[PDB]
Amino acid sequence: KEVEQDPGPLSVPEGAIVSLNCTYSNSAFQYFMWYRQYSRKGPELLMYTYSSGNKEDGRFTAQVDKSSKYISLFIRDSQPSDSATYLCAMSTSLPNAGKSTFGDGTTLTVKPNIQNPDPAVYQLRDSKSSDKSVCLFTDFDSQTNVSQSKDSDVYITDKCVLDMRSMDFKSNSAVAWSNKSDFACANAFNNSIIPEDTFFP
Amino acid sequence: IQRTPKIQVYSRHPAENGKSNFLNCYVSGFHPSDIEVDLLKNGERIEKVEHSDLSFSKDWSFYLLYYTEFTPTEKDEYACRVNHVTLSQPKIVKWDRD
Amino acid sequence: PLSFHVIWIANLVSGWLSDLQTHTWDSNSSTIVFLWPWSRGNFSNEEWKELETLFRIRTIRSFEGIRRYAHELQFEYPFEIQVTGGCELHSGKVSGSFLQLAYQGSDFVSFQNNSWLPYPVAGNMAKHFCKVLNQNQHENDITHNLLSDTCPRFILGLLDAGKAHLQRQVKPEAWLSHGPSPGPGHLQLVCHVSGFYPKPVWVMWMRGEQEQQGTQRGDILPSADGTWYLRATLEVAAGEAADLSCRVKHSSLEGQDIVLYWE
Amino acid sequence: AGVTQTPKFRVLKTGQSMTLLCAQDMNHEYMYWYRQDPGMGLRLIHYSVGEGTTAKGEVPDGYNVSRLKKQNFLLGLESAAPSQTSVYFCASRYFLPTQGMGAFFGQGTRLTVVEDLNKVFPPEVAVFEPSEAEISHTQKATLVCLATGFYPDHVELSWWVNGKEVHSGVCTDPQPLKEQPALNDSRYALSSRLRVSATFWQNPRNHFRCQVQFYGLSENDEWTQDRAKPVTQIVSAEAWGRA
Ligand SMILES: CCCCCCCC/C=C\CCCCCCCC(=O)OC[C@@H](O)COP(=O)(O)OCC[N+](C)(C)C
Ligand SMILES: *[C@@H]1O[C@H](CO)[C@@H](O)[C@H](O)[C@H]1NC(C)=O
Ligand SMILES: *[C@@H]1O[C@H](CO)[C@@H](O)[C@H](O)[C@H]1NC(C)=O
Repeated sequence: KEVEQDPGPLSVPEGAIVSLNCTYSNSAFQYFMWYRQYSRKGPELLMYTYSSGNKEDGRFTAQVDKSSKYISLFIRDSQPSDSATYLCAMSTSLPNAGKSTFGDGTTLTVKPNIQNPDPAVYQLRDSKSSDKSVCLFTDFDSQTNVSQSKDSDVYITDKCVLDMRSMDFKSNSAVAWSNKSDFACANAFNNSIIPEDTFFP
Repeated sequence: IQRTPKIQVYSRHPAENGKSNFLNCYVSGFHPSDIEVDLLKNGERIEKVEHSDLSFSKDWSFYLLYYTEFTPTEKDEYACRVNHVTLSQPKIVKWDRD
Repeated sequence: PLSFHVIWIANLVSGWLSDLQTHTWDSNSSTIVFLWPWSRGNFSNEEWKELETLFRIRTIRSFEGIRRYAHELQFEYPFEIQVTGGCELHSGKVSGSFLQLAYQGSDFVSFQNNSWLPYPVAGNMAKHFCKVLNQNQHENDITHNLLSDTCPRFILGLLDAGKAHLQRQVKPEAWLSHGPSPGPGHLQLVCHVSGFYPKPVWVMWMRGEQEQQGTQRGDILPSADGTWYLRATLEVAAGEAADLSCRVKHSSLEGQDIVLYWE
Repeated sequence: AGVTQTPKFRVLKTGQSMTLLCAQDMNHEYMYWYRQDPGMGLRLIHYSVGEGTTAKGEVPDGYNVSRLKKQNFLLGLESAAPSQTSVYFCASRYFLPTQGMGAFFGQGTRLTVVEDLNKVFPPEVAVFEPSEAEISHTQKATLVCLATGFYPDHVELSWWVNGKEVHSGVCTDPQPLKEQPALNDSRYALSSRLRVSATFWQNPRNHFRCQVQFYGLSENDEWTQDRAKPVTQIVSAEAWGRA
């Protein structure tokens, strides 16, 4: 109740302005911090402001409004690189024991803009001994959502973005496999809502 | 710059011979801070004179309160001796018996 | 007028609740000394440690800045810097804060909201001093936080903690007297009002209920125990005093005014 | 050089004790130990305002601390419990900063407390050669890597092309999969993709490696089992390009 942050998650499209916010109830708050935490890394301090006001740093703007007890981090032209967890932290006036309260964090995902989708499912053979096989669903746009397996014998991963930096080419991808024999690519993602134009070689 | 001290002497209670009073000397409005104040009993300094911590007013001039406990007598007179930079010579202001 | 303030002299640092000294600094250990048990206010032992440390860090960095810019600005040894800073509470209004610096015996620069502005009197030398003090705005934010947030939270807890001493009522003792003569044929009548607390008092010379407008208040004068002493005077001609009287009003009296006759 | 935490992963048996060491060379007075559980934010276990003193935070029960020098701040667990499974962050800052508030954070220690160390397994890793259909259709080639059968979730997966690590064109799952979603002690699976141009893959000079760094049992842990001790170790799988 002292610091409330919207849990999300947030999935927004690339290029959109994103607003991350916290409200607080303690009017003694005076120091306002924003941290960014990439997956399995430590929080890095992103913006700090003392009391009321706006501070601008590139694509970021930090705002605190004390009479509304409401603070915000705005991200202009969100990039896929902005996908992270954002934590707000706040401290009371001196003396504050050096402590600050953290909100439970907002998870932000920025979906890449896929310029030329070509959804397809490919089969991949182990470089080692066969009998084991992997199914790859790749090259779909960001609106497509991949659903879980609904079958204990098949495993299916979430959508994942890879960035081929030297070509400014990005792509989505998901993986499925099974030790089961009747397992086929055509039926691998049946429980997900796939594009009609999906290629099955 | 220099400012001369205003020197005021008084008693916590009205003067009476069979009573242990308190003798005050309020020195104020002076600059710089260094100053010597003594409370005199029959023209000779008193050893047990307490005094307040140094402080100043909004015009940045300093002030001090020198005080001491004392039983006065009929044939007794007490004064205040202040020496400051702004004085050509030490200044004595005595206590008004009535 | 409910104020708390701190004064630096450059070495003595102390804390005052108006005329009442409440805190003193010990350089031998770099700690805050409490003159009254309730000087701790509503702050904790932890919090006072933090504040102890806060002042030490800041007091040093500051008076080291002067030494850093000693030659660049003005006069060298010996020098006298006086600083006073604090807050005052107002019923209904927003609290006041102040932080003021004097160069020798005159106003130099002061802190207004979140930055340092020179006094015109101090001329161009103070200007340069403010470009120095304002370069790091984060330092200024801290100053601001102490003045306009820390200080008022404190002075509340402090007043609350020492109610039994500050809300105390001590009745005055009053007597009449002559003063030194104003001049030939005339008397100075003196009304002594002694030993009272708290400070606000009304004293007036009165022929019947007609207030004498020539009533002169002197200084309010202190004694060691925190009580006050005041002389109210009136210059009258030799035969024109027989029907005059001094009236004293005070909160301790609770209605019952002291009336002394010259008779 | 920043804030450093040691260790970075640890597996404990219930009842065992461990000490986490935080170190900073920035001359900071304040130091902190936080824990982060999903789905929450940071919560403070203990902290210290300076050399020689320590203080409790929100959730200090079951932990202790030591502020040995300015530089070091020790978090100790004297008897590990399943509820202490978490990620632990250490942070520091000056007592009174000149460049604004905010704290510097360490990189995290993942600690998993388990009832039985027999439950720990290293991953098996396999590289999958890109589909010939993909190659002729998109003129790109995706390699997939599977890490399967490991417990706990203490892995760092990385791709190595021609003996150098690479980051461009790589995508690794943020979270692993339970191979047996019904078990609390389920072993995990993890996948990663590496996409390169079809030109690059059809070359037989280029060598592709999928590496999984696994963190398990310390060398000090007792092991009375047929299979090899599931220690901290690297598991790889490779492939050469083929035309
Ligand atoms: C005897 C102490 C009494 C204890 C009571 C305190 C508790 C109540 C709270 C606050 C009291 C009010 C006073 C606060 C104001 C004190 C201001 C204060 O201490 O801060 C002033 C600062 O701006 C100092 O800045 P510097 O670090 O010097 O800047 C560097 C520039 N250089 C050239 C000087 C090197
Ligand atoms: C001081 O009193 C305030 C309100 O008067 C209160 O919020 C606070 O709990 C007290 N401080 C303590 C207990 O440290
Ligand atoms: C005064 O300073 C505070 C703190 O720096 C700031 O938030 C506020 O906007 C300022 N107000 C005015 C009227 O200058």
